[PDB]
Amino acid sequence: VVRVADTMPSGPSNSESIPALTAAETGHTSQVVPSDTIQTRHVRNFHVRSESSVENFLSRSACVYIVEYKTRDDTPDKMYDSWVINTRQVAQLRRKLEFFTYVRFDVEVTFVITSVQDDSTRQNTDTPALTHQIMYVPPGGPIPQAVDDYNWQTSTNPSVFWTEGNAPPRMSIPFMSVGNAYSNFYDGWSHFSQTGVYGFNTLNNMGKLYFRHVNDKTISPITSKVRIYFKPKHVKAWVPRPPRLCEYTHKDNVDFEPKGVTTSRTQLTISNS
Amino acid sequence: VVRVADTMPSGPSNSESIPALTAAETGHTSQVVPSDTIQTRHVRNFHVRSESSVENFLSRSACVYIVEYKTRDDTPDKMYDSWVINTRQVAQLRRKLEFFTYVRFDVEVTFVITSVQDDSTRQNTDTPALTHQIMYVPPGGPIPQAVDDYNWQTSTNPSVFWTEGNAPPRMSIPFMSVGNAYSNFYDGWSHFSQTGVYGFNTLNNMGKLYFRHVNDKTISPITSKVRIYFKPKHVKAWVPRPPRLCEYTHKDNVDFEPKGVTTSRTQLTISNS
Amino acid sequence: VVRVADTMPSGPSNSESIPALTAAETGHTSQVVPSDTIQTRHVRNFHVRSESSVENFLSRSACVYIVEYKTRDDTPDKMYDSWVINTRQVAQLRRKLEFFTYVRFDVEVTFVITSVQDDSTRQNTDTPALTHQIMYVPPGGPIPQAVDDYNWQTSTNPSVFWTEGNAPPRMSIPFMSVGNAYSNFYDGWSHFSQTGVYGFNTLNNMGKLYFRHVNDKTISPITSKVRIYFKPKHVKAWVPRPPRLCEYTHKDNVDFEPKGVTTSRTQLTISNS
Amino acid sequence: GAQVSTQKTGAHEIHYTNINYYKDAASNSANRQDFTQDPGKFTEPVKDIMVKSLPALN
Amino acid sequence: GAQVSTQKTGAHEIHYTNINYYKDAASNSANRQDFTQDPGKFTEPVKDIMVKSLPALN
Amino acid sequence: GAQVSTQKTGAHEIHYTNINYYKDAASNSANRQDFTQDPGKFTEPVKDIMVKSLPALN
Amino acid sequence: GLPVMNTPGSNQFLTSDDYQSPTAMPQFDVTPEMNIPGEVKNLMEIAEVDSVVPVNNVNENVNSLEAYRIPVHSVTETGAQVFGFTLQPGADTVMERTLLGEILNYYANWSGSIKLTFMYCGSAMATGKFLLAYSPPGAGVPKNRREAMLGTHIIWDIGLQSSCVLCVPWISQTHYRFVSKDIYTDAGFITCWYQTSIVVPAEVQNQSVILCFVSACNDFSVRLLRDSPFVRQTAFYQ
Amino acid sequence: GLPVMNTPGSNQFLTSDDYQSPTAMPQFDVTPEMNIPGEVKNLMEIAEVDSVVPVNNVNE
Amino acid sequence: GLPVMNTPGSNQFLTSDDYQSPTAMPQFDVTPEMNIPGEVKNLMEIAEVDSVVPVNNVNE
Amino acid sequence: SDRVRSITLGNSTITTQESANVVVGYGVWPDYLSDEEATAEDQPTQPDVATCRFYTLDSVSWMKESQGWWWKFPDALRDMGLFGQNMQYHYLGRSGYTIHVQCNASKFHQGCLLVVCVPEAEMGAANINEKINREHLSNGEVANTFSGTKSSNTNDVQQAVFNAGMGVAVGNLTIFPHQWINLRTNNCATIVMPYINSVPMDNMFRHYNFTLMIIPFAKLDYAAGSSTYIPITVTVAPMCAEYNGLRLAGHQ
Repeated sequence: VVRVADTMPSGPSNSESIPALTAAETGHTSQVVPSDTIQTRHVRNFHVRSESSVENFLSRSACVYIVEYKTRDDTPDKMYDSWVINTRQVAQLRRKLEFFTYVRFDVEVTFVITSVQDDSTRQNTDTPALTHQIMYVPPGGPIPQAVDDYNWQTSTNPSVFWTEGNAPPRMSIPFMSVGNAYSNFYDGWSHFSQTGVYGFNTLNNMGKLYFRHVNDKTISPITSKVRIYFKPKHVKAWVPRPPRLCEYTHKDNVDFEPKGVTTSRTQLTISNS
Repeated sequence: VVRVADTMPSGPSNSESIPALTAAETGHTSQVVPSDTIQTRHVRNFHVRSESSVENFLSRSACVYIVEYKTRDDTPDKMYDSWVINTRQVAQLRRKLEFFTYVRFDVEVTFVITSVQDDSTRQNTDTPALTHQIMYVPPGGPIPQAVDDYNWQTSTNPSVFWTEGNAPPRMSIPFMSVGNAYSNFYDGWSHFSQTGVYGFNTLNNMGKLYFRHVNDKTISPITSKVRIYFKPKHVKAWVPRPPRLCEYTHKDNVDFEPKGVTTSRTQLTISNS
Repeated sequence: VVRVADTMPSGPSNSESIPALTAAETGHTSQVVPSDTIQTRHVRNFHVRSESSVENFLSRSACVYIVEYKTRDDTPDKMYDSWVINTRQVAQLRRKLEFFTYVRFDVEVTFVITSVQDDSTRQNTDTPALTHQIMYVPPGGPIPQAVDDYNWQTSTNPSVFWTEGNAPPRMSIPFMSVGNAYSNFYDGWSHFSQTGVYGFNTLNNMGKLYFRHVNDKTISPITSKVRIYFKPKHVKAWVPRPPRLCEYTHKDNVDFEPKGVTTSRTQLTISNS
Repeated sequence: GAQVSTQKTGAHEIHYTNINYYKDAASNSANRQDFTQDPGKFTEPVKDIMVKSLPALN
Repeated sequence: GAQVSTQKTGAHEIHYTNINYYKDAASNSANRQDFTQDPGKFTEPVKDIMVKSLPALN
Repeated sequence: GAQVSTQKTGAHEIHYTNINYYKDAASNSANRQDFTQDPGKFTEPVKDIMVKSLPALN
Repeated sequence: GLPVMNTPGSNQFLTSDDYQSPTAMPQFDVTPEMNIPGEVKNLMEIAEVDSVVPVNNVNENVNSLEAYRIPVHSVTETGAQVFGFTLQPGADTVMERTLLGEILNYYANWSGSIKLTFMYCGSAMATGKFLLAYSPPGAGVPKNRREAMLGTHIIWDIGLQSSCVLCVPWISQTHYRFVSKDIYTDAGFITCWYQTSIVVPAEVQNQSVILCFVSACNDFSVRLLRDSPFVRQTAFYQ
Repeated sequence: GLPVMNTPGSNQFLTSDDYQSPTAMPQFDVTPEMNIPGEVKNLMEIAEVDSVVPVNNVNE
Repeated sequence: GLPVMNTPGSNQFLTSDDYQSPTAMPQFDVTPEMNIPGEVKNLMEIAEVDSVVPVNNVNE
Repeated sequence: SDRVRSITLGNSTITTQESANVVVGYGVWPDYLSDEEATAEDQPTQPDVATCRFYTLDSVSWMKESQGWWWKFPDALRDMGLFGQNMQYHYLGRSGYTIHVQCNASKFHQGCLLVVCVPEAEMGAANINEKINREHLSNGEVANTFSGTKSSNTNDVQQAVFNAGMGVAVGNLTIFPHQWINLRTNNCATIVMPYINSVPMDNMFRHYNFTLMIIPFAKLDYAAGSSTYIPITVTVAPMCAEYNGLRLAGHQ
């Protein structure tokens, strides 16, 4: 229970104390309460800065990447589908996380899967319930190479089985950074000769996901689309920064084109027009 | 535990005290107990005014608007369907809320969805379970423009996913008025020159809902119909008013045609006929 | 709550105490802390050896054997399918258990069943939900001989009924070894004349599983595939051994082909190349 | 964190269980046991209150 | 092993139930009741702090 | 019949609930909080133990 | 078993959940926590920091640093309008891209007082006084200086103290406002005015530059989350 | 798990429910409450107020 | 009954579970435990034992 | 009064008579690594006299039309004395800083600078998918320079004053430790910046910790008889320096 500050009463004054005059040339942000400019009354203000906390601002489920993969095709790479784990491919969740320089959050993942029946000659089938497998793979793990390859066995790796017709799956992920905070910004190279790649990409190292259909070769292909919703919680954030003005270009850098700082007025002085 | 008042005993009286004579010319409503007209006995009455409280009278689920939208058509506006949030389109819930001038209630919304298969050449399909998305949008939010437009992502907005074959969804909504009470009546304009619109409509500002099918382009269109049931609770109401006599005309005003005050008798004095 | 050891401070020394010189010719493993070679500072190290315990290392669900059996065929042995219970047919779970010589663990079994519709002329059926029966059989029990044989009745034996569309089944199994520990290694014969079989196989004696479809002769065959996931817990292990270098050959022995001890360097001394 | 109160039953012929689950007040159940009333501001809206025995603006 | 704390309700007009189930801390719910703040290291980032009455680097 | 113990959380920055349901011990959950160790029978497997300061079989 | 029955609300995913979900990798040895300086626990600590408003956004000065300069110079008589702008932190074309404008573009219903701060970046020998008014609505925009001084104003002088503070108080019907452009809640009309001209001695340039800063007072608040109207993407960022 | 079995009555919507449903926007900073004169807590306070009866309702 | 509603996460199998499952053969008379010498309770007791490195791995 | 400020660090002393204040970062004064955050185990070298001292970088001029400057600051002191040597021979380095920027002008001059110390200022390239060379993000003590227009050079940093290189709104760039050198009152600007990083001890060649940005808002306007060349001089000094992991020389 923490309220905002109230308003103290004031009166007619003639003093050498000057709240209006300050030195903005020192970087000190002035602290003038409205009780020092005009004659403000007593206000018992009960506003609570509740829904502006760093926990409340970022703990909303946001999409990161759509994954599309069918259950039977002609090529083995259009069946299952993988994804390298990153939060920097959709500008909303990325732009909300790029207020800060370093953050420390646990991730709570929720998958939402929809199945679209493709068009063919024999669409009138009696199709049983589909099944989905989502195998997390740590950095350096084995590479699945087919829908029937024996690397999908999960002797150790985290996996989840879902059947269409239930609530969507949900699992939590603890803090997995090897440093102390997920670096949304890293100004440096990879090689110690100041060469290689420039990122922002040297410190991703999150691993990758994999998707496949557990069911066998069906007699009708079904386009599956799964949506990943990250939901951070227990959030601590440090050393903030202003948000991004220009639009994004890619995921592995910060590059852009220059944008005008705002939209023009075509006048400079307001009037009744 | 609050009972109604009992009956006190009375007897033969000859007094200057006159309960029968009162001054209705002052606006004072007279307070004559039946123990002051005739000789009433002792009655231990155990009636409790239970199911007439303002909480009990309005906390019933009532429909507000039917929403109809198909899963595949030729035009993109007949797929998903939106609705601007208002309680003044069905005369039952509106007429029950228009006893009062100002009310303060939390809303508990329940959606009821039915799917009707349309007529076509190829109705013999093997259709999986449908999925529905209901994205709340605050006033000024982004405008969804297709069933595949990327504004349906819900990076912040409230949403709900339902699969046909379960209990209907239910969510609560807290008190969202910017004033202190939902104004069922506002006698005023919008512009400060006493112009613009006259309402009753200047103070709606509730936001709007959106509906779509999460599933892709099916090979058979299915007409979906969702019913919204508001259910208020924790209700406090002030400064009442008599109910509405004439029938309603629109949603954005109070306009009507004159109705006779009741139905005639064709006599004035009762008899054995 | 058990931490790792910290670092004690050290300084410039000139002593007859020699941590660097030890006698490795006695089998004693030397115990030199880094505070005895160079001048190490004070380090308050908060590492906890948590996820390296013998409980945490082996209590992961791992596949052992895939079982494939159809619901109608021409031969009675391609319908139901049995399996003799052993953990030594997949090299991952086997190689993780072959750190040790003797272990004592309870088994927690989870079956994952998928149904693939076969190809025929009349695949457009209206198929109800499949049902599966998994009858454990102790060593010496009755032999099921058909899908309609009356040995599937389970007057005493453990069984489980599953219907497709739910969470996968799970049951626990207590410690069933007749000795005191599951012998992953037994150097000996079966006959007391040092003849017979050599194993590793004389002490398996675990019983066998059976699978069948409870449903009758369907009008379309459906290929069923069930995966068995052992998950040990409450684990105590004794007298360890180094892991296996060469690849495996069979399940009933330890036989192999010689493998090179590592991959060559083609140099012996490192440099800037 | 339990709350016990009486059920609604008639005269001349209970103690249910209520646990508050969700982290808000808009999730709390409908308070359908408020029987309080006061018809003192819809009847008698007056200064110089009547007695019912005096002739009431004589 | 129960914990009772107040719900979030407005001024001038509770005690829910929380039981910690899973064996980790990454399963604990989001701590959405931290209202604490201190704008002392984004405003006043200074040595020789101002008074607001003195002429402030005179 | 409840048991309360601490969750696993890191240093410098709980009390979950466990109720034993089924009538056996093979249904009890995995005891994944045993951090105890003793490298005294894989290192130092010896009689006449070393000192690390003496020349160690001089 | 146990007699339980579901409610309407079972088997749905909601964005604002607070329900305990199981971990995927148990007993995870979390790396320790480090005392990093400059910790944010509330975005309102960020919103109350001074930041420069692009006031001069007139017909391609936004593609440059020119947009932050408010020009001011010696006039012939007195009493002209240097700049002036509506008070809509989130729906303006002036304070739209400032830090207060960005944070309020992530919100919908706000309240509280707003500080402006005016650094004077002219020469060290020129003086001049400037009327910094605030006109609450109901009337229009004050067209001359006589109509401007009938609101909340301040008369600011240029001396050693180069920066002023116009602390706009809170005069409102409702408790909270709206971020979006609407008619029911309008705020006020800042309009700056020459109290005197700029007297400058010889061998000094005539024209100078005033800057503007913006922040929030002790009782500033925001209420509803939403998406900001600045995110305009088409496809994914492969 | 926990041994539970449903009853006849599960998965239905009823008009007169009194069951606790989750909020859609948590931690919502509710606007304060104001003492408005003329509060109704029972419709029986409204029903006991004098009001005029249209007695002479004879043929238009 | 009892008012309960599922969460996203119901009806899934995960590799790292710690949930109590019923036994298949109850009241099982477990064979006694024996004090075997050389007990491992942590693999870090095994990892801190000296072992020989194949250093000279040059071309067969 | 408090306009006269002195700073003594080792064997180099800055005395200014028209200072403004000292902005101490985000409130936290520089400090050595306390052993609750200790990661590595060998003893570090803390010189404290031959390292914690003021090093002067190159001086740049400010005409009427100059647009800006930026310096990377674990890299611009690559070859400044024993801070440079103890940068080279080690592997991990931790140090605070103390920025001081000299720039003087008479009373008949006007203009205003902006001295912001941005951590982790990762800059975008001029072209969209081009690799930046190392000799354009930094040049050591040789200052880089913003371009006010839309810069479109090859292998070059995106030079635009209305984006500050990172694509942020440059008016909103005052959340960091900032001071305003308005030329009517102030002689210099002082920023004591502590070491903000996600790792306790980091390398000092692979990582660019932060970027000091001087961006003029009010241009250097003056009469037709005053002195044209008005330089800008920057001199910083590390604080609480320590070095971990001595190894052979070089960086590759």
